[PDB]
Amino acid sequence: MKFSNITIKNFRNFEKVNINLDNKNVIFGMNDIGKTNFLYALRFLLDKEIRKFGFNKSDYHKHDTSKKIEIILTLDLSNYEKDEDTKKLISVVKGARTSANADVFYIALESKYDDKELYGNIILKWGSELDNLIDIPGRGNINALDNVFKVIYINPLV
Amino acid sequence: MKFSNITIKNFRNFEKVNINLDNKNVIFGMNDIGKTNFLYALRFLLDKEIRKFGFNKSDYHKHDTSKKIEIILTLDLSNYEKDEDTKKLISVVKGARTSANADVFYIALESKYDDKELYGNIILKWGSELDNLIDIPGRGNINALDNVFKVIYINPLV
Amino acid sequence: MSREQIIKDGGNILVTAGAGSGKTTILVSKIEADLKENKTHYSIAAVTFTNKAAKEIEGRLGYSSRGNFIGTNDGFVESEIIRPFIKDAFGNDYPDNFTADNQFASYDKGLQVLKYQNILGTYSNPKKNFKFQLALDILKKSLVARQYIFSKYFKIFIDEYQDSDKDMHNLFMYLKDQLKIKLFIVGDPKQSIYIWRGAEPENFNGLIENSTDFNKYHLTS
Amino acid sequence: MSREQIIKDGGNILVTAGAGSGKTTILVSKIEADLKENKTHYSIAAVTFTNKAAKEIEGRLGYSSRGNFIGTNDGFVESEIIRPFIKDAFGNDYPDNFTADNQFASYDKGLQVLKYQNILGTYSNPKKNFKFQLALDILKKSLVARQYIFSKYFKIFIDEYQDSDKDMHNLFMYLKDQLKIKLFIVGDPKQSIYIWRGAEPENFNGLIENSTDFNKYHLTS
Repeated sequence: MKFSNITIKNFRNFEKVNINLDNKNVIFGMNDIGKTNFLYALRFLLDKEIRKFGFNKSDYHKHDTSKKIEIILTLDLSNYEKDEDTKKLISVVKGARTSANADVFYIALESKYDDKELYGNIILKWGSELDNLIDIPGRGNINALDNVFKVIYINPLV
Repeated sequence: MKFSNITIKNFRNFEKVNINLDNKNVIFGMNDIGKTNFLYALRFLLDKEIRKFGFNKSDYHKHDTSKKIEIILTLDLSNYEKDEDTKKLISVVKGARTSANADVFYIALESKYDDKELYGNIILKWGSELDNLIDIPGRGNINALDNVFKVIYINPLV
Repeated sequence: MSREQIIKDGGNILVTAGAGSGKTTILVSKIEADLKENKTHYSIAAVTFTNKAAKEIEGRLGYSSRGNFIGTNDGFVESEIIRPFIKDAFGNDYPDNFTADNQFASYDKGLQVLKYQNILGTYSNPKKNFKFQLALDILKKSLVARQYIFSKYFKIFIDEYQDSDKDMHNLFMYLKDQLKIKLFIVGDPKQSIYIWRGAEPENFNGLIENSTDFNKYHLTS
Repeated sequence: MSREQIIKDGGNILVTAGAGSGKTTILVSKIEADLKENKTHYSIAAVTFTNKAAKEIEGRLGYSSRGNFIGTNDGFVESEIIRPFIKDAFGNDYPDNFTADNQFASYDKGLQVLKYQNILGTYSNPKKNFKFQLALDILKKSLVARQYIFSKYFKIFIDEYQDSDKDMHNLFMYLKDQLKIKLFIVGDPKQSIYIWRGAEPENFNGLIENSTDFNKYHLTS
């Protein structure tokens, strides 16, 4: 029904940032580098064609690959009765929810670097409780989260 | 220890082909299209950077996406005592083997087209018995089969 | 004939069809018509009594990325209601692991077996069902279970309703009334030879002779 | 001191170290040295008696894509020997599902519980072990189990050997002798206060006073 918050840690020039959200969001400022990295973090979390690749050594903050990248998004499911997107989410999620937490949901991203193979693997989790998340199931190249969200990217150039 | 055979069905210009193999293999002929598609099938089975993408509508035989692509490779594990590559394979596989079939192993690829999403998903299986195969486990973008095989591709151009 | 009046009807339907009528053909036609017509995220569930019919319908329908359930009514509860939401209704101690010898004649012993023994229970008396009463108990104690069931399916196809216990009727009617999910029932009144497994023919006949929100058709082909 | 003679030794080793010696430090140092030295596909297994020590060692070592087992000796068998290869030894009817109240006093009833009840068994007498005898039984009946164990690990680290039953000793010695896998044993002879759980201090003392293929060191720091 509603986007609420997003947290980003140890990703590019973000070290620990917490941003409140809504359905419509406008980002502006003079940095022009964090503004693009914000949308890249969103694409990594929700876009399968970007997440299809991994994380490089330059994707870690300060290029220190001994730290973990966390990106966590929060939703509000309060209008299940009046909304049909809440049903679209709830029909793919079954069991990861509890009744005491029937109005909040979490989608998380985690990455730890492999020094031997020089690769950063991305693993996704959801859950209602932030201290108990489980892997999103999937077969092959497809994910259960890919069945819900369609991310359309618009750019005048490229 | 030894490659034995490979079967390819409904993939590009291959309809039903069965080829016996060894460790060293040389392919020659005048077709020049099947010769490249042979190596592409090998890359799809064993290369994660090629399998990372899916199958298009042009990857199906006769462009008939109502048929299933199967690629199956066979190995011989007879020299476990004298070979160290048999141990490299056996240490990642644990349970998919049975004692009655302790000398033969299978690695398979299957794809069925999705007409609504216009995507061909690839799902891998191994097993000792060809009538009982199970999905290769993995987390995120990584597979248990990626821990064993390293595919080096050489081409004078590109 | 009336086979064209069914595909054009959307809602609660009965089909009182005898042996040799072609129940499978009309069921598959209705399923395909419903799937083609609807453009939403919802799915369908087809529940049968044997794995043979389930596999036949699975083969006839084909392949899709839309999540539809085709199988036996015993697998329906295990896959959708019990295994995912058992711990949300009773507690975290109740396990969701099971691979079903250990039958008893009480309901409490069924929970005891499921918990301590970690295997699905059963009943010695074939006139009572443990699966379909536990499923209804879970549905009435878990809000997320009802939410998932409502958000997931928009129609459920049921065949051979004459060979249904009272618990199956209770669960299906709870889904139809409290959750507002459509039903499609097909059955032969004079094929209750399975009464040795606790079948109650009274339910189908009562539905035929008393239901007011059900559309009724008969097939003589 | 002798702490430098251990890191330079590769093979079977004992470390008779008392309380306050720093067993964890030397264990982690040896593990890191072995991992850094070896460039093959093999791994190591660290078996403890508590989850606290397992987590401490896991945190100290760090992160790697190499598959090393760090945990309790009860989880070792379940993860490596029993769950994967139970059906290859006895049959396809024996289940690999379990979530472990239901303890008994016989081995056959333990198998019956595991099969019919679908839950891991136990013993009422603490002087006998069900897990570590079933594991050894499976190892002697499955060729693929032995093959995997040999192909997987090149060294196993064991701590607190004084609190070990006879079944644990039997399994570890089977691995050491029949499968030719190195062992690293650390234990305090005078810390058998856990004898209420069936601990047998005689095994560690016998190894110290009779072993001929074991290198022995003592730590006084």
